[PDB]
Amino acid sequence: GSHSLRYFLTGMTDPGPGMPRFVIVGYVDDKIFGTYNSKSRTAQPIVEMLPQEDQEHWDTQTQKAQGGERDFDWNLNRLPERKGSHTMQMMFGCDILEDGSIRGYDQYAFDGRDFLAFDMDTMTFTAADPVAEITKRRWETEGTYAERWKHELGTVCVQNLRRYLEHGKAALKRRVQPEVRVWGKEADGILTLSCHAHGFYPRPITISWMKDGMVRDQETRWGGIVPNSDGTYHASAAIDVLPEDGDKYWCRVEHASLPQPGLFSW
Amino acid sequence: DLTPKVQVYSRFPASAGTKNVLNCFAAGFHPPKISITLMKDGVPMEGAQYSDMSFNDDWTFQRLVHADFTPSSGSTYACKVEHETLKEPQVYKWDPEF
Amino acid sequence: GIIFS
Ligand SMILES: *C(=O)CCCCCCCCCCCCC
Ligand SMILES: [Cl-]
Ligand SMILES: [Cl-]
Ligand SMILES: [Cl-]
Ligand code: NA
Ligand code: NA
Repeated sequence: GSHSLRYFLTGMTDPGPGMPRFVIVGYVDDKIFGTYNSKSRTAQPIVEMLPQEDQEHWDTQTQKAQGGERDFDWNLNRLPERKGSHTMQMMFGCDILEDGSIRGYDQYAFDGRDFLAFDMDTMTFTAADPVAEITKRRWETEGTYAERWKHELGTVCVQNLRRYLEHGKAALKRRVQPEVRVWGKEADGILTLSCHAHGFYPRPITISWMKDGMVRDQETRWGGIVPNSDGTYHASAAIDVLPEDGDKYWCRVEHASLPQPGLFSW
Repeated sequence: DLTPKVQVYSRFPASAGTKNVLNCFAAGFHPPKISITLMKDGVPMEGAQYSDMSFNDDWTFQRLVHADFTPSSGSTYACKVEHETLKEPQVYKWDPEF
Repeated sequence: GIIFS
């Protein structure tokens, strides 16, 4: 029922060979819809999601992102005395809930630690420590950031979320069934059973092991839900059992693309 | 630990001689500079691509590297990760689906 | 976001 728009912005003094020092990745729900980086200097849609974008919209995104790049440059070249490389990060966006109400998000991190956040509902800032507190008091007193980001989060982000939901609706709604593989390896006297779910979309999934129809959570390991390059996902679960009992174990997979949960054996 | 947590997996369930994509996903690390190399029998794989830097809600960084490959029953496939938190390169072997 | 100085 609810939908989400999120931007992930990274500035780096040491991104590594051939890598851009500033990057933006935009997400609509569980899907990358566009990106920007300091080498191309262009904000560009993911065409498999947004196949018919107009240049006017992305001209605007490019100019806003280039402004973000300069701000991250400005900050990274101005860190207080508070060796090594440094990073700036920002995550912002909005939720539209099922009844149309809105939630905004806006948080910064320095060297990977919480730094400053902005809450649009109360128009207040939160500083994560006394150094951030200097920035918060300046931003509050200056009196302009709060109004700008109320607008950005509660109006611009919402408008763009609805646009990407409509323009990208074919990609967002197409369910992709997981291809499931179970296999076992006999290490010493232990038989390790693996259950991998390949290539599913949307992202949410569950994988559980069962023996004699009873779930077996105590000794299960899960690898997590991780991305494929094509916008589908991968997930895994493993369990260790005696080689004699390898036939009694079932991996149960639940996914929106599966009318009923699927059961798989070795 | 801000060291990378790494998983190696193929796009499709693996079968010898059928074209596929090998993935190496590193997550949970800081700083963002990282080297991730897909390898066949110890030799870097041709045509690898790298995701744009993004991060988790807890601020830790992550990156996917992938390359088309046709898995051979006779070869070993792995992902070599170098990161400032690791004294030496860490090599993560692909467990083939078969 | 102009945070520092
Ligand atoms: C100061 O806090 C910098 C704020 C930068 C805000 C705008 C970021 C870019 C929005 C468009 C991204 C397009 C590519 C995904
Ligand atoms: Cl650059
Ligand atoms: Cl099936
Ligand atoms: Cl089966
Ligand atoms: Na410093
Ligand atoms: Na099934």
